[PDB]
Amino acid sequence: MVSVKPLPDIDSNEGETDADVYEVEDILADRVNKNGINEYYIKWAGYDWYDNTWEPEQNLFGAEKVLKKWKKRKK
Amino acid sequence: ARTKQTARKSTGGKAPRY
Repeated sequence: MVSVKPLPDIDSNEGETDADVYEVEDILADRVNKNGINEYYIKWAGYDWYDNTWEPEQNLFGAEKVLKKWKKRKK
Repeated sequence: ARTKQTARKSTGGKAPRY
């Protein structure tokens, strides 16, 4: 075998993470699984207008402001 | 810029079926 260590393949600098982050226009509705995962109907901006889909809260780590706003106004 | 929020979007997945 060869003995090599990992490289900094992932950037450590903060900047453009668009590849793993899309805009949250706002929440359109919500849902919860039986497995214990909560999901919301997100309108992702930056993408096509018809792209909106349900995503878990887990991906909404940045959209807590908008999500919690939703959950505040709607249960 | 417009002050707005963003989130991941799990872009990728596979349904385990045969």
